[PDB]
Amino acid sequence: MLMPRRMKYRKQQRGRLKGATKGGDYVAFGDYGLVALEPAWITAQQIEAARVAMVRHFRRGGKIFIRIFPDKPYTKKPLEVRMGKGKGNVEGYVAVVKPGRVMFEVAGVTEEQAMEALRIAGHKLPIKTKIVRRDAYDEAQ
Amino acid sequence: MEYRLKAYYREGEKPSALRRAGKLPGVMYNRHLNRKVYVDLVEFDKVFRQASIHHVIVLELPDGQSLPTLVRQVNLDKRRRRPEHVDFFVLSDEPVEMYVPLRFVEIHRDILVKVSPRNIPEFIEVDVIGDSLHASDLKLPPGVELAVSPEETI
Amino acid sequence: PRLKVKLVKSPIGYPKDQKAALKALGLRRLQQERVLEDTPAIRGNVEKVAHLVRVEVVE
Amino acid sequence: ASEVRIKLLLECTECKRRNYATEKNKRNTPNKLELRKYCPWCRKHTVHREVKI
Amino acid sequence: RLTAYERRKFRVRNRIKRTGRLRLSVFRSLKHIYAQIIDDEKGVTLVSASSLALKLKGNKTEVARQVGRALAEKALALGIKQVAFDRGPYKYHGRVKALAEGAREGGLEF
Amino acid sequence: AHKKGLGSTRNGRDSQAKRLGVKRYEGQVVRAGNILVRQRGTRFKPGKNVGMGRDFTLFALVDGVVEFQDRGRLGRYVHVRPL
RNA sequence: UCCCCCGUGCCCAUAGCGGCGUGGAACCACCCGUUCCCAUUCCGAACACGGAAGUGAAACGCGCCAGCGCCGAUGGUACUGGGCGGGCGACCGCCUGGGAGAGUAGGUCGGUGCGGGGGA
RNA sequence: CGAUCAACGGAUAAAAGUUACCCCGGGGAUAACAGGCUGAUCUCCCCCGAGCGUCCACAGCGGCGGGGAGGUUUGGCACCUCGAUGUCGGCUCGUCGCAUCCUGGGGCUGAAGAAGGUCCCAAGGGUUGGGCUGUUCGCCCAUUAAAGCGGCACGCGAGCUG
RNA sequence: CGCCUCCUAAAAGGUAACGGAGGCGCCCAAAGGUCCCCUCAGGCGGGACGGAAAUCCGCCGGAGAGCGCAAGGGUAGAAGG
RNA sequence: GUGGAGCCUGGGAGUGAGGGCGCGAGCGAUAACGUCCGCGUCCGAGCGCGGGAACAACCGAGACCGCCAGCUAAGGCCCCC
Ligand SMILES: [Mg+2]
Ligand SMILES: [Mg+2]
Ligand SMILES: [Mg+2]
Ligand SMILES: [Mg+2]
Ligand SMILES: [Mg+2]
Ligand SMILES: [Mg+2]
Ligand SMILES: [Mg+2]
Ligand SMILES: [Mg+2]
Ligand SMILES: [Mg+2]
Ligand SMILES: [Mg+2]
Ligand SMILES: [Mg+2]
Ligand SMILES: [Mg+2]
Ligand SMILES: [Mg+2]
Ligand SMILES: [Mg+2]
Ligand SMILES: [Mg+2]
Ligand SMILES: [Mg+2]
Ligand SMILES: [Mg+2]
Ligand SMILES: [Mg+2]
Ligand SMILES: [Mg+2]
Ligand SMILES: [Mg+2]
Ligand SMILES: [Mg+2]
Ligand SMILES: [Mg+2]
Ligand SMILES: [Mg+2]
Ligand SMILES: [Mg+2]
Ligand SMILES: [Mg+2]
Ligand SMILES: [Mg+2]
Ligand SMILES: [Mg+2]
Ligand SMILES: [Mg+2]
Ligand SMILES: [Mg+2]
Ligand SMILES: [Mg+2]
Ligand SMILES: [Mg+2]
Ligand SMILES: [Mg+2]
Ligand SMILES: [Mg+2]
Ligand SMILES: [Mg+2]
Ligand SMILES: [Mg+2]
Ligand SMILES: [Mg+2]
Ligand SMILES: [Mg+2]
Ligand SMILES: [Mg+2]
Ligand SMILES: [Mg+2]
Ligand SMILES: [Mg+2]
Ligand SMILES: [Mg+2]
Ligand SMILES: [Mg+2]
Ligand SMILES: [Mg+2]
Ligand SMILES: [Mg+2]
Ligand SMILES: [Mg+2]
Ligand SMILES: [Mg+2]
Ligand SMILES: [Mg+2]
Ligand SMILES: [Mg+2]
Ligand SMILES: [Mg+2]
Ligand SMILES: [Mg+2]
Ligand SMILES: [Mg+2]
Ligand SMILES: [Mg+2]
Ligand SMILES: [Mg+2]
Ligand SMILES: [Mg+2]
Ligand SMILES: [Mg+2]
Ligand SMILES: [Mg+2]
Ligand SMILES: [Mg+2]
Ligand SMILES: [Mg+2]
Ligand SMILES: [Mg+2]
Ligand SMILES: [Mg+2]
Ligand SMILES: [Mg+2]
Ligand SMILES: [Mg+2]
Ligand SMILES: [Mg+2]
Ligand SMILES: [Mg+2]
Ligand SMILES: [Mg+2]
Ligand SMILES: [Mg+2]
Ligand SMILES: [Mg+2]
Ligand SMILES: [Mg+2]
Ligand SMILES: [Mg+2]
Ligand SMILES: [Mg+2]
Ligand SMILES: [Mg+2]
Ligand SMILES: [Mg+2]
Ligand SMILES: [Mg+2]
Ligand SMILES: [Mg+2]
Ligand SMILES: [Mg+2]
Ligand SMILES: [Mg+2]
Ligand SMILES: [Mg+2]
Ligand SMILES: [Mg+2]
Ligand SMILES: [Mg+2]
Ligand SMILES: [Mg+2]
Ligand SMILES: [Mg+2]
Ligand SMILES: [Mg+2]
Ligand SMILES: [Mg+2]
Ligand SMILES: [Mg+2]
Ligand SMILES: [Mg+2]
Ligand SMILES: [Mg+2]
Ligand SMILES: [Mg+2]
Ligand SMILES: [Mg+2]
Ligand SMILES: [Mg+2]
Ligand SMILES: [Mg+2]
Ligand SMILES: [Mg+2]
Ligand SMILES: [Mg+2]
Ligand SMILES: [Mg+2]
Ligand SMILES: [Mg+2]
Ligand SMILES: [Mg+2]
Ligand SMILES: [Mg+2]
Ligand SMILES: [Mg+2]
Ligand SMILES: [Mg+2]
Ligand SMILES: [Mg+2]
Ligand SMILES: [Mg+2]
Ligand SMILES: [Mg+2]
Ligand SMILES: [Mg+2]
Ligand SMILES: [Mg+2]
Ligand SMILES: [Mg+2]
Ligand SMILES: [Mg+2]
Ligand SMILES: [Mg+2]
Ligand SMILES: [Mg+2]
Ligand SMILES: [Mg+2]
Ligand SMILES: [Mg+2]
Ligand SMILES: [Mg+2]
Ligand SMILES: [Mg+2]
Ligand SMILES: [Mg+2]
Ligand SMILES: [Mg+2]
Ligand SMILES: [Mg+2]
Ligand SMILES: [Mg+2]
Ligand SMILES: [Mg+2]
Ligand SMILES: [Mg+2]
Ligand SMILES: [Mg+2]
Ligand SMILES: [Mg+2]
Ligand SMILES: [Mg+2]
Ligand SMILES: [Mg+2]
Ligand SMILES: [Mg+2]
Ligand SMILES: [Mg+2]
Ligand SMILES: [Mg+2]
Ligand SMILES: [Mg+2]
Ligand SMILES: [Mg+2]
Ligand SMILES: [Mg+2]
Ligand SMILES: [Mg+2]
Ligand SMILES: [Mg+2]
Ligand SMILES: [Mg+2]
Ligand SMILES: [Mg+2]
Ligand SMILES: [Mg+2]
Ligand SMILES: [Mg+2]
Ligand SMILES: [Mg+2]
Ligand SMILES: [Mg+2]
Ligand SMILES: [Mg+2]
Ligand SMILES: [Mg+2]
Ligand SMILES: [Mg+2]
Ligand SMILES: [Mg+2]
Ligand SMILES: [Mg+2]
Ligand SMILES: [Mg+2]
Ligand SMILES: [Mg+2]
Ligand SMILES: [Mg+2]
Ligand SMILES: [Mg+2]
Ligand SMILES: [Mg+2]
Ligand SMILES: [Mg+2]
Ligand SMILES: [Mg+2]
Ligand SMILES: [Mg+2]
Ligand SMILES: [Mg+2]
Ligand SMILES: [Mg+2]
Ligand SMILES: [Mg+2]
Ligand SMILES: [Mg+2]
Ligand SMILES: [Mg+2]
Ligand SMILES: [Mg+2]
Ligand SMILES: [Mg+2]
Ligand SMILES: [Mg+2]
Ligand SMILES: [Mg+2]
Ligand SMILES: [Mg+2]
Ligand SMILES: [Mg+2]
Ligand SMILES: [Mg+2]
Ligand SMILES: [Mg+2]
Ligand SMILES: [Mg+2]
Ligand SMILES: [Mg+2]
Ligand SMILES: [Mg+2]
Ligand SMILES: [Mg+2]
Ligand SMILES: [Mg+2]
Ligand SMILES: [Mg+2]
Ligand SMILES: [Mg+2]
Ligand SMILES: [Mg+2]
Ligand SMILES: [Mg+2]
Ligand SMILES: [Mg+2]
Ligand SMILES: [Mg+2]
Ligand SMILES: [Mg+2]
Ligand SMILES: [Mg+2]
Ligand SMILES: [Mg+2]
Ligand SMILES: [Mg+2]
Ligand SMILES: [Mg+2]
Ligand SMILES: [Mg+2]
Ligand SMILES: [Mg+2]
Ligand SMILES: [Mg+2]
Ligand SMILES: [Mg+2]
Ligand SMILES: [Mg+2]
Ligand SMILES: [Mg+2]
Ligand SMILES: [Mg+2]
Ligand SMILES: [Mg+2]
Ligand SMILES: [Mg+2]
Ligand SMILES: [Mg+2]
Ligand SMILES: [Mg+2]
Ligand SMILES: [Mg+2]
Ligand SMILES: [Mg+2]
Ligand SMILES: [Mg+2]
Ligand SMILES: [Mg+2]
Ligand SMILES: [Mg+2]
Ligand SMILES: [Mg+2]
Ligand SMILES: [Mg+2]
Ligand SMILES: [Mg+2]
Ligand SMILES: [Mg+2]
Ligand SMILES: [Mg+2]
Ligand SMILES: [Mg+2]
Ligand SMILES: [Mg+2]
Ligand SMILES: [Mg+2]
Ligand SMILES: [Mg+2]
Ligand SMILES: [Mg+2]
Ligand SMILES: [Mg+2]
Ligand SMILES: [Mg+2]
Ligand SMILES: [Mg+2]
Ligand SMILES: [Mg+2]
Ligand SMILES: [Mg+2]
Ligand SMILES: [Mg+2]
Ligand SMILES: [Mg+2]
Ligand SMILES: [Mg+2]
Ligand SMILES: [Mg+2]
Ligand SMILES: [Mg+2]
Ligand SMILES: [Mg+2]
Ligand SMILES: [Mg+2]
Ligand SMILES: [Mg+2]
Ligand SMILES: [Mg+2]
Ligand SMILES: [Mg+2]
Ligand SMILES: [Mg+2]
Ligand SMILES: [Mg+2]
Ligand SMILES: [Zn+2]
Repeated sequence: MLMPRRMKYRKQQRGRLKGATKGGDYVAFGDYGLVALEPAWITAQQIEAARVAMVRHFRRGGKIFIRIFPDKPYTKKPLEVRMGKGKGNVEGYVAVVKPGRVMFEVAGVTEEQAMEALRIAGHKLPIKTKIVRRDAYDEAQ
Repeated sequence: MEYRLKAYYREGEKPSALRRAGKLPGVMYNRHLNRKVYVDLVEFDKVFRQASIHHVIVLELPDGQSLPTLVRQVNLDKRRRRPEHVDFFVLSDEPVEMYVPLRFVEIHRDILVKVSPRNIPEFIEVDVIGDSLHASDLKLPPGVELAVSPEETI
Repeated sequence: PRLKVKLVKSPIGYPKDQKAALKALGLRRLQQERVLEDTPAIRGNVEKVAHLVRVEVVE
Repeated sequence: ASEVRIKLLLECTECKRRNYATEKNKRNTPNKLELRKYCPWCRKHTVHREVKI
Repeated sequence: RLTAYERRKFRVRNRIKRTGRLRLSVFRSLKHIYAQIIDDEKGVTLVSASSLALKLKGNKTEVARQVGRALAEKALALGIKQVAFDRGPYKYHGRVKALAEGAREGGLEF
Repeated sequence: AHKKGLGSTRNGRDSQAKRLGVKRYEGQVVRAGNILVRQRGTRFKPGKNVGMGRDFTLFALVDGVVEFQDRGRLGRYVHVRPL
């Protein structure tokens, strides 16, 4: 599963989640993409689940681009503890994801293969999504 | 190549009022002019999807001028995935840099070219996974110069 | 010219700098009208509480 | 200060009065310190010698 | 990229200009030696001298002392007495020293 | 009522705030000795009629008016202009 | 007053890197020497002194070039002081004032003060 | 000059434990019961359709992930109550919810019949006697149409038990 | 449990939690004063033993080295040698 | 800018359990009528008044007394009203 190999600091303060995505809003590599409509902390498990779903639909074929990376350490205290006594341990990693971000792209595949694969992937995601196709607006960026 | 697009001058209309009015705020510039313009949004959409920064669009400003432009920038509203501003580069004889498509006989869909507006080609043809060549070995029709370092993989 | 200023909305619940602005202008009670000079420094306090107040240009 | 870095007084060698307080590392600097310093009593500069504090 | 020459010249000039005095700046070529007393607050040279202007020749050192007296002579005329010596990139020695000794001999205060 | 044992944090220390920064701004009247800038290193440099103490503190040498000057690659200086 | 050079400032790369061209009468440099002053953790390389046969090769000065560097609009956007709404929220929207960063067009192979030598 | 007066503005020069034999002054400023808020955990219900099911994604299943509901678990928080809101279980007496254990009505079935599986509707009524343990629960015995799950201050000690 | 550095800290200062990370309880007789001089790391090419790295030479290199020890600030027009 | 403004000297205090809400963060689980700070507000002390079915802190608004007079604010105008 994805996660940083090394890190300066083990624990980050919690995000804010305002504003449209900072970058990565245009299709950059493949033909079709999957776009976030709402903000969220997308976990590494969600990503890995959306990715495998698109592989088993492409039956090992095509290309898959994952343009979000879970770099934000996610912390949780052990069950039933009281508050305080310092920050909980790192239990996972999320990628901050805001409306307009292209999270995944595909190519090497028919339009029907890609639209379905991207549809299945969005069901693995804790947010609403939208499938896009590489336009000239994309190539002008 | 090539296309035509009605374009009207603006001065103090709010871009929000124009956008709400189904139009696209824009600007027109070169070494000699700078004008605030607006195109009708739906009209621009059907031209740019075909013309797409590679091909010439002639703007028909109401004052009779037909200025030949290349789209040089399109800022999008990242939430809605809708264009919200256009930079029309008024073409005149001086040599410009632009992106020319590549059609093969596949990394780069196009390539950056230094050319005179007269010599603006439609194609740059290529040849015959996993193998690849570089822009060094490339066609270069009359008037066009590889506007990168040939270290680029294609 | 001068500015006739009517306080038509209560400062209660608004920040203290806005309450102080009303005091600089001498507006103490609701519906109170005051005609002050149209100077830039009086105008700055009128604009500060413009959501509380109704302004008219006079003479 | 420490066991090897000891405090010490500087005694005017001409009127015997201790005039300054300082330190040294007695391992790095075993010899007694000798430094010219102004003596307020002799109202003049004079050789000063380390003594035990 | 600075050379040791430029680093030296900045190093001594920075220290002089902190004191606020008029700067007796000395430049020494392989043939000639030049002096000009400088106001760094106004950016104006107040008085100058040189073997090239005085058309002197002979022993470079003996000539260096001469421009020193010549620079002093004209300096006292305009009221300038106190001054700070600027050896720039030069060691305080020989030709520069002789010009320095000359200026004092003529009455400049440094 | 079960109460789960808790560990502890190895952190929780911070040092006193040092109140650093500029103490007299451009155009203010100051007296010789007035502190002008508290700083670590030479974030600002002593200009005309300004001294610098062992902890880089900038202070006025004459009565007068503070002036700032941004000399680019030469650095930011604080001056005191005589009255 | 104008051109060249020398010295010294100021703006702090629109002033830099690189490529090229150019200058020795004067000025500057290299250079000729190492007796003398002075000098090398060794070295006359440096620092220094005494010189004037040579060369602008190096350095420096002046030009031309936009490859790199550096500067950089306009327009649009983000954000936001103040004023208002919306959503269970995560968060979003309006009015008014302010308004980036990136990027596009484009610009740049410096500009200027004071003194000195020379020239017309 | 003599301070790990380091509990570092440093009570004495000089100091540890225990109390279920305990006492008083106070606190719901603060824990344990119950409630409340929350819902991580808990119980239940959905979305996706990778696979299983000889064949066949969906009879019966549902990888990896996603969305909720409920408020019976453990808790989190500490808001009424410490000038007292008695605290487990049982017995007695009910009453309610339905996410239904049985009985009634259905659809689908990998439904021949009989018997089952799964889901839908349905809370009218019913939902046994014992062995063990304080037990709740659970396991066991013998039956049964069935031997349901939860709420009512873990319903009910000015009703009993202890 | 006192002290230092960074963040949290909302572009003056200050700002909390059993919030996120480190350090101090020394040291130096020069590692102090002043004067004079010098300029790093690293990259590449060259050189017996000699290596990734000893010392030597050339070129490039504005500071990414160094400044006793944490961190931050500062700094070669020196605070570094 | 003449205000229950400000500055100086002195007498008398009380307070050193806050709370809700908006915004900004940390802790928590992008939980809590949760906790901890920052800016602001209100309740506290305005449990006086109107609106919000009822309701400290949401909206409206700062109650000196009297009137069987008029205008408005939020919010309302089918009946309870
Ligand atoms: Mg947080
Ligand atoms: Mg961020
Ligand atoms: Mg999560
Ligand atoms: Mg977390
Ligand atoms: Mg945690
Ligand atoms: Mg904690
Ligand atoms: Mg994003
Ligand atoms: Mg989804
Ligand atoms: Mg489509
Ligand atoms: Mg599109
Ligand atoms: Mg971009
Ligand atoms: Mg037409
Ligand atoms: Mg469109
Ligand atoms: Mg381009
Ligand atoms: Mg109001
Ligand atoms: Mg209000
Ligand atoms: Mg209001
Ligand atoms: Mg308000
Ligand atoms: Mg307001
Ligand atoms: Mg204010
Ligand atoms: Mg009133
Ligand atoms: Mg009134
Ligand atoms: Mg204001
Ligand atoms: Mg010592
Ligand atoms: Mg005495
Ligand atoms: Mg001793
Ligand atoms: Mg002579
Ligand atoms: Mg001479
Ligand atoms: Mg000099
Ligand atoms: Mg409990
Ligand atoms: Mg508990
Ligand atoms: Mg319990
Ligand atoms: Mg610890
Ligand atoms: Mg703290
Ligand atoms: Mg502090
Ligand atoms: Mg603090
Ligand atoms: Mg701090
Ligand atoms: Mg400051
Ligand atoms: Mg000092
Ligand atoms: Mg100024
Ligand atoms: Mg000045
Ligand atoms: Mg003249
Ligand atoms: Mg020059
Ligand atoms: Mg000049
Ligand atoms: Mg070149
Ligand atoms: Mg030549
Ligand atoms: Mg040249
Ligand atoms: Mg010559
Ligand atoms: Mg010649
Ligand atoms: Mg000799
Ligand atoms: Mg040359
Ligand atoms: Mg360029
Ligand atoms: Mg800039
Ligand atoms: Mg820019
Ligand atoms: Mg702008
Ligand atoms: Mg926006
Ligand atoms: Mg705004
Ligand atoms: Mg703000
Ligand atoms: Mg403000
Ligand atoms: Mg706002
Ligand atoms: Mg709301
Ligand atoms: Mg939610
Ligand atoms: Mg907004
Ligand atoms: Mg917005
Ligand atoms: Mg705005
Ligand atoms: Mg605006
Ligand atoms: Mg900009
Ligand atoms: Mg533009
Ligand atoms: Mg360009
Ligand atoms: Mg350009
Ligand atoms: Mg040019
Ligand atoms: Mg240039
Ligand atoms: Mg020029
Ligand atoms: Mg110049
Ligand atoms: Mg000047
Ligand atoms: Mg001149
Ligand atoms: Mg002349
Ligand atoms: Mg001249
Ligand atoms: Mg102790
Ligand atoms: Mg003690
Ligand atoms: Mg203590
Ligand atoms: Mg203290
Ligand atoms: Mg004691
Ligand atoms: Mg004792
Ligand atoms: Mg004790
Ligand atoms: Mg014991
Ligand atoms: Mg006892
Ligand atoms: Mg006992
Ligand atoms: Mg007891
Ligand atoms: Mg006993
Ligand atoms: Mg007894
Ligand atoms: Mg007894
Ligand atoms: Mg007793
Ligand atoms: Mg007793
Ligand atoms: Mg008792
Ligand atoms: Mg008793
Ligand atoms: Mg008692
Ligand atoms: Mg009592
Ligand atoms: Mg009490
Ligand atoms: Mg309580
Ligand atoms: Mg307490
Ligand atoms: Mg209480
Ligand atoms: Mg309790
Ligand atoms: Mg309890
Ligand atoms: Mg309790
Ligand atoms: Mg109870
Ligand atoms: Mg409880
Ligand atoms: Mg209760
Ligand atoms: Mg809930
Ligand atoms: Mg729930
Ligand atoms: Mg849950
Ligand atoms: Mg459901
Ligand atoms: Mg199969
Ligand atoms: Mg089947
Ligand atoms: Mg599952
Ligand atoms: Mg969920
Ligand atoms: Mg839920
Ligand atoms: Mg769930
Ligand atoms: Mg409950
Ligand atoms: Mg409960
Ligand atoms: Mg509920
Ligand atoms: Mg338990
Ligand atoms: Mg509970
Ligand atoms: Mg509390
Ligand atoms: Mg109690
Ligand atoms: Mg009682
Ligand atoms: Mg009672
Ligand atoms: Mg009682
Ligand atoms: Mg009672
Ligand atoms: Mg019985
Ligand atoms: Mg029951
Ligand atoms: Mg049912
Ligand atoms: Mg049945
Ligand atoms: Mg049936
Ligand atoms: Mg059935
Ligand atoms: Mg059968
Ligand atoms: Mg049957
Ligand atoms: Mg069914
Ligand atoms: Mg029933
Ligand atoms: Mg029943
Ligand atoms: Mg028996
Ligand atoms: Mg029994
Ligand atoms: Mg039992
Ligand atoms: Mg049991
Ligand atoms: Mg049975
Ligand atoms: Mg049966
Ligand atoms: Mg039984
Ligand atoms: Mg029950
Ligand atoms: Mg029951
Ligand atoms: Mg209950
Ligand atoms: Mg319970
Ligand atoms: Mg129980
Ligand atoms: Mg219990
Ligand atoms: Mg009970
Ligand atoms: Mg009971
Ligand atoms: Mg009883
Ligand atoms: Mg009982
Ligand atoms: Mg009872
Ligand atoms: Mg009772
Ligand atoms: Mg009772
Ligand atoms: Mg008993
Ligand atoms: Mg303390
Ligand atoms: Mg301490
Ligand atoms: Mg601050
Ligand atoms: Mg800070
Ligand atoms: Mg202060
Ligand atoms: Mg506090
Ligand atoms: Mg730590
Ligand atoms: Mg420690
Ligand atoms: Mg010594
Ligand atoms: Mg040191
Ligand atoms: Mg020394
Ligand atoms: Mg080698
Ligand atoms: Mg070697
Ligand atoms: Mg080191
Ligand atoms: Mg260390
Ligand atoms: Mg450094
Ligand atoms: Mg008052
Ligand atoms: Mg008062
Ligand atoms: Mg007062
Ligand atoms: Mg006061
Ligand atoms: Mg007073
Ligand atoms: Mg007083
Ligand atoms: Mg009294
Ligand atoms: Mg008190
Ligand atoms: Mg207290
Ligand atoms: Mg308060
Ligand atoms: Mg508080
Ligand atoms: Mg508190
Ligand atoms: Mg609160
Ligand atoms: Mg309340
Ligand atoms: Mg709140
Ligand atoms: Mg709000
Ligand atoms: Mg924070
Ligand atoms: Mg949750
Ligand atoms: Mg609270
Ligand atoms: Mg809250
Ligand atoms: Mg909170
Ligand atoms: Mg508050
Ligand atoms: Mg109120
Ligand atoms: Mg009330
Ligand atoms: Mg009440
Ligand atoms: Mg009250
Ligand atoms: Mg009310
Ligand atoms: Mg009401
Ligand atoms: Mg209500
Ligand atoms: Mg209420
Ligand atoms: Mg009230
Ligand atoms: Mg309110
Ligand atoms: Mg309102
Ligand atoms: Mg009021
Ligand atoms: Mg009143
Ligand atoms: Mg009232
Ligand atoms: Mg009144
Ligand atoms: Mg009316
Ligand atoms: Mg109304
Ligand atoms: Mg009605
Ligand atoms: Mg009624
Ligand atoms: Mg009614
Ligand atoms: Mg009516
Ligand atoms: Zn003595």
